Amino acid sequence: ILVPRNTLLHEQWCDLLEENSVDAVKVRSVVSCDTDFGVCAHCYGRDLARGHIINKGEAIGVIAAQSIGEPGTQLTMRTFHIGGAASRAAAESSIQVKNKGSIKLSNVKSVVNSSGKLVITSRNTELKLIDEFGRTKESYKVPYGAVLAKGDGEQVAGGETVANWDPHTMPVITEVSGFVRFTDMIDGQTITRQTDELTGLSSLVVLDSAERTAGGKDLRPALKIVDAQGNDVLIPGTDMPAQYFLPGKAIVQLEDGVQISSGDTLARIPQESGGTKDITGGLPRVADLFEARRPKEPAILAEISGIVSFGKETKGKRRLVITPVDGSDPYEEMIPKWRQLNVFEGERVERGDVISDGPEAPHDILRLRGVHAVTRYIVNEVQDVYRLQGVKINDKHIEVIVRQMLRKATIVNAGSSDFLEGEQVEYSRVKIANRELEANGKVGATYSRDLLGITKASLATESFISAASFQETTRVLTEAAVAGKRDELRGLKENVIVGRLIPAGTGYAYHQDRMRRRAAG
Amino acid sequence: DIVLNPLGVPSRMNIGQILETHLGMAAKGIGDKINAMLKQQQEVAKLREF
Amino acid sequence: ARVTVQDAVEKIGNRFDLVLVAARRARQMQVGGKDPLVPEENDKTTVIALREIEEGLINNQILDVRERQEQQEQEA
Amino acid sequence: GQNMRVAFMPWNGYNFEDSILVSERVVQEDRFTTIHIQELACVSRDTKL
Amino acid sequence: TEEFDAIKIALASPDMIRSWSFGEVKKPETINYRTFKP
Amino acid sequence: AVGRMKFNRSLLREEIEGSGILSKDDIIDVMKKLIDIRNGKGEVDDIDHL
Amino acid sequence: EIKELLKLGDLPTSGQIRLYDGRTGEQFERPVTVGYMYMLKLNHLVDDKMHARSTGSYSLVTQQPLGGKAQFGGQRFGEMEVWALEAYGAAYTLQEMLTVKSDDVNGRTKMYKNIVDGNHQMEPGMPESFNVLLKEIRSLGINIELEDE
Amino acid sequence: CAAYNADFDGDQMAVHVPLTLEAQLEARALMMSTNNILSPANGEPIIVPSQDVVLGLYYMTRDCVNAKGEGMVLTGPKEAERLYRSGLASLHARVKVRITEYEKDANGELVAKTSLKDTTVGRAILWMIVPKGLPYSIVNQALGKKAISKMLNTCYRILGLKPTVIFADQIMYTGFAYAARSGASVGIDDMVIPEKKHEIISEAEAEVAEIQEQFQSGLVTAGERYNKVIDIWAAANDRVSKAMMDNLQTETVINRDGQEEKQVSFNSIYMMADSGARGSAAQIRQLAGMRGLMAKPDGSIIETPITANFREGLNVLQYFISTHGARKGLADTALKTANSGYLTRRLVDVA
Amino acid sequence: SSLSILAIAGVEPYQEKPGEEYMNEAQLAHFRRILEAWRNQLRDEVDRTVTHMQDEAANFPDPVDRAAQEEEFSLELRNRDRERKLIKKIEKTLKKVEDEDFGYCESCGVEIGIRRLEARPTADLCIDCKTLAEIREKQMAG
Ligand SMILES: Nc1nc2c(ncn2[C@@H]2O[C@H](COP(=O)(O)OP(=O)(O)O)[C@@H](OP(=O)(O)OP(=O)(O)O)[C@H]2O)c(=O)[nH]1
Ligand SMILES: Nc1nc2c(ncn2[C@@H]2O[C@H](COP(=O)(O)OP(=O)(O)O)[C@@H](OP(=O)(O)OP(=O)(O)O)[C@H]2O)c(=O)[nH]1
Ligand SMILES: [Mg+2]
Ligand SMILES: [Zn+2]
Ligand SMILES: [Zn+2]
Repeated sequence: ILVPRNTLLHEQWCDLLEENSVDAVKVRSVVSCDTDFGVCAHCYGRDLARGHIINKGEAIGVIAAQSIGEPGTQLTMRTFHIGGAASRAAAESSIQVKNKGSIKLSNVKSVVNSSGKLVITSRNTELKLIDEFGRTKESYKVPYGAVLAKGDGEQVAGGETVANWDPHTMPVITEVSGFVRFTDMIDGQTITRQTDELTGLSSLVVLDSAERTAGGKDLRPALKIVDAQGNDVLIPGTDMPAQYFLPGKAIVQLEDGVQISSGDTLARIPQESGGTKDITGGLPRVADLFEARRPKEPAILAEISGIVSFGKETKGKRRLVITPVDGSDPYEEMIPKWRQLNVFEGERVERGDVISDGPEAPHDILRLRGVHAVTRYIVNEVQDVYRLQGVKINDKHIEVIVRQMLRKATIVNAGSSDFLEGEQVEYSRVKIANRELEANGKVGATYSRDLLGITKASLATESFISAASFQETTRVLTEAAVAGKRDELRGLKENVIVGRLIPAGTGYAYHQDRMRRRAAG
Repeated sequence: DIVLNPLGVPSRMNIGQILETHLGMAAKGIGDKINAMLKQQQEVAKLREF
Repeated sequence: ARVTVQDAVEKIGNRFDLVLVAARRARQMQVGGKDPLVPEENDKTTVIALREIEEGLINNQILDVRERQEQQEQEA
Repeated sequence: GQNMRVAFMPWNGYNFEDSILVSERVVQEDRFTTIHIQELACVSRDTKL
Repeated sequence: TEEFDAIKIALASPDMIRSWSFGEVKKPETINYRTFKP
Repeated sequence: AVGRMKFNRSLLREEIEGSGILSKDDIIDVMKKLIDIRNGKGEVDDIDHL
Repeated sequence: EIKELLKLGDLPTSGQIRLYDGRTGEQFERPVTVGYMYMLKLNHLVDDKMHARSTGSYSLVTQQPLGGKAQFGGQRFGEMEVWALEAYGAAYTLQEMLTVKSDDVNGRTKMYKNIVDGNHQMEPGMPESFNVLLKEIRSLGINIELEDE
Repeated sequence: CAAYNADFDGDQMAVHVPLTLEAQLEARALMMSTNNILSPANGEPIIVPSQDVVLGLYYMTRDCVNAKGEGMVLTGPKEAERLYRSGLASLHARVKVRITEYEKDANGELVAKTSLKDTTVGRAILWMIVPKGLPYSIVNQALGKKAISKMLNTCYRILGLKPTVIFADQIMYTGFAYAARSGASVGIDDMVIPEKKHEIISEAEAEVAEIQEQFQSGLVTAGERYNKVIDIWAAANDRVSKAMMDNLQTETVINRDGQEEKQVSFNSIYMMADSGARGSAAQIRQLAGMRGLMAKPDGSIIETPITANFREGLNVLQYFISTHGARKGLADTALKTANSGYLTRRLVDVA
Repeated sequence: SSLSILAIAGVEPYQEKPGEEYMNEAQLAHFRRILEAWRNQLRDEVDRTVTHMQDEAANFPDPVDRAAQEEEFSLELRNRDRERKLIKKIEKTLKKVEDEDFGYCESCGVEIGIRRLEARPTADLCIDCKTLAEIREKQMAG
């Protein structure tokens, strides 16, 4: 141990942390802070006009808002789309190690081929580089199907090509050996014979329902991997008999009758995937990012885990059915045609893996991946805009904002609420603590977080005098008058309006005193 | 008479004031030369010629 | 100490109830119930109270303890 | 206006920003002294008192 | 000066409206135009 | 007279001065020119011109 | 042409001359540009812009101090300034600024007397604008009462 | 002023008086100028020198190939200053000086290390100010805007606030003093038109002629002609800009005892640029280079460029186009600020 | 002259041999080299721009020079946007070259001249169809 549990990290601790080669540090963030009705000193930290740990009472909300608002005039008043993305990967095929380090694979399950290469069949694979003293110098993302040259552990010299693959090509990879057997692979019914001479080339197109004749609508053509004896050979270590549902345009090079070695590419399928990350920036993009506007055609994710499969063919949205191996099967989601799919039918996806390419809506990130993922995404995404113009802001402010956006949840279980009401997470958390400390569950109640754009979040204020101060006065006044709502003021702007002591800073003690004098003798 | 900050020229791309200063200095130089030739009261001819 | 209040915050780490302590002391000085504990430099009672806080001679504990002491003395 | 002898140079940060330094010689001669003629009105009405 | 908190909002009942008011304003006249007394 | 001058100029008529009120031939020619520009035998005008 | 005309005057053709620092007498390095430029005195005269107000006339309905120059004036802390003060822990300055300094009648008079007497205390009261607000909302069919517990 | 974003061109400020005793304390403790030097956004200092100071320090610390008192050995910084003020040595001239720096090596103890460094006269005179805890290395360099800000930062990190405030004030005073003693100004001949401007312009025009010839041959419709011409003009503009800057920066070919050498020039405008006081390469370009291509209202880029510079004189058309661009920017600025305010307000309302 | 698009790369104009077939390995390689050089140059220019933009941006206290410093940025970003739009066209042309379907008009099967491809390597149509389409476009637009 070089750093005891929660210690404020001042410059000298950081220097010590640098002399070693620590890579990743868990830091308490304001978003995950547990205290209701404010935050805790520790989760926030020091950074201010002074040097010290935050002192109890300072109004961090308006500090963060002020810091995020003062800049925003260096930024151009448009939405310049330079879209260059200068530093690419030099090419699209081969990887280029920058510094001599150990090669280390993250999140993959490779399949050694016949020459003995670890052909990767995982979509979420990363290939990092460990330096002399245990640190990640280089990091690269290798897509599905890339043959490797050097595997895991062996040291790669400076500028050695460690991976290679055809960009515009998603390979279908066999895991086990034996003869390829054709299933529903009829000539004319499901495929179109375009054949070459001796060397065995083809341009077979697996036609969808529209281009298939009237009989081949439901016929799922497949490539069965059987052995010499007949029984379906199982993928190594798993019981699934590999039934590769050849998607549209599966150019089957290795025809029926050629003993495939374990790891040979089954059929070339052309995919002209866009290889550039157009940079976006300027002010309005920030406003839109902070307003959590559902983006344009959003990319899609998986909801539950389990082997995916297709469903009712070509009605105007092709079906995707995720069936959980253990849990209940029945989650079918319709999907538009223009979406390109990353996974084959007979594949085992995990919940929240990428299924389509494009931009993810923060709402999906929150729902599937959870809080820390959405907060990291927002923070990084805005911070990229702000650094693009060279305006430095510390992340903590953006983080407090993100916390304000997640203020609300929606209850799906029951026990004391209305079973569907959008309710503040604080009331739910206190009632859950109460119930669980008491003997009775009631039930319950399970909730899910929701993300609101800063405007709506503002509109969801409790005290009505603030909302009347900045919202359509008539509406809030009318609703609060009918509801008989009772304002304890509890806030800053309320007290301003009444001309008494704001509960922040020098006056917190006063209000703290009053709190003890209330509900007392 | 007046002491003006130079750092205002290059970033404010108004360079005309500098040429204005030069040409005005030259004009006052002429004016001085005439004042000098008059204070000595040389002659009509010489002032006229200049 | 009318330049940097850093030593008072080193004495009292809240940096806010500091101003309340200094206000209590300086108002105890204005309405002449007490006298300055530091030789005045023609200063007003604000920076006098800051100077008293920063040297550790006065804080919240000395104000409350000495206040109840003088109160119980004045009871007679 | 009027034409003055200017020198472009920093003089102990008294012209730090776009501010301008000026010599007593110009004020001595009264060459930037303006005359302003202001109007004042006193009106005597008849109240009911 | 009272020490208060919790500001309450509700529809005013007609008997409350009578309660606050001290008198009924029956005629639209404002002032005497001769002597500007109300 | 200016309005009429501009109106007749837009529809390519030699006649400069008209009767103030809209003759119905005017409206018909207007719709003809509108469907012409909709077909593409003309340019759209900008209200920026001086 | 400027070079030519400057030569006709017998002046340095580069238009810079060395200057001596009038305080110390030392020469300046790197000769400096001198010459005549035509300057103007604009209508923004400090004589008019300077303005201060301690106490003066107040407004009829909302008992705020009048804004302007003919009447003494009295600048105005807006929401942005409020936010600035809130950013600090500065609660008492905000409190006075909001009530005793503008809208609280009793508070402002009591503070005048306290200042004259050489005592520095305060008595905030209710801002008059808020009282007006109560009366204005109550003018509708909306009951807004200050509760107690 | 940097904190206020204030400029002295008739901008006004308001002054309020805190009345109560508690208000006085809150103002003096939390709100006092000296207590808030660090920006609330990031930890770095706000009060860094702005423009004139930085110019003065740049001039004072900068080194020169040859001057008065080359290679003299001085017993300390005070003697360096005595040498400069007597006129027996130029304010910047390479010299060997004995200096005693202090180090926070122990548990907060100062340990004096005292040895001979190779520095400028100016750098020693500046070293006089620096408080004890700082390593000499800090001032030994060019000392521009970046370096000066880093200097202040380290002073803050090692000693604390009190000394950093005093050091900032000292830096201001010294910078102003030596900026005034330098006497830097801006003459018409200080902005040198690169010798090779018209050469590159003639090349670009020959290329446009070739592209016109290859149009008449019928390999490109008008659109390709427009795009291609615009691209060649952009490339020519960047090349001329870079050539002018090359001419400008290192042109002082000053001679040592015998053979000659070349160095970072003392061209007043160039120092004003490089110190980070005002101006960037682009503005120097537009004064001494060709002010590139310009855009009409609609966003479309006019094919023919200006090729003129403000040192030279523009003509009617070129000025007109510049009006297009200028007024477009000027009209956009107002709206932009008025909407950034709104964004900030709806961002403060939530938190 | 070192200012065209063949200049960016160190290549000099090709020269079809007497009995040279149209699309051979060498021509396709040539065009790939040309496009790759052009692209890499454009992206390095974008990197320059971004470094400049990141260094300069500051808060000016005068509203009539903030506009001055934000009226050159608008033009710069305009040029950068245009070149970004051309990077997608170059990418697509690189896809046609890799697919070995490069050099012919998309409307009519006629092959596009070699000299025109050395002129504007991203050409998609022949001069005739290009002109007709440009007229139809300009007419349907205005
Ligand atoms: N910015 C700056 N400040 C300087 C400089 N030189 C001295 N000071 C500070 O100004 C104050 C000097 O005030 P005094 O000497 O007591 O005389 P005074 O009656 O006018 O206040 C001191 O701070 P103090 O209020 O007395 O602090 P403390 O020592 O009482 O805690 C001193 O530290 C300087 O060069 N620059
Ligand atoms: N630097 C550069 N950019 C090119 C070049 N060629 C095309 N572009 C940009 O890419 C855009 C795509 O042009 P296209 O739609 O393919 O039309 P095109 O066939 O005539 O090239 C162009 O639209 P555009 O309408 O012409 O842009 P704009 O006029 O709206 O600014 C232009 O902005 C080029 O050779 N060099
Ligand atoms: Mg101004
Ligand atoms: Zn916490
Ligand atoms: Zn064609």
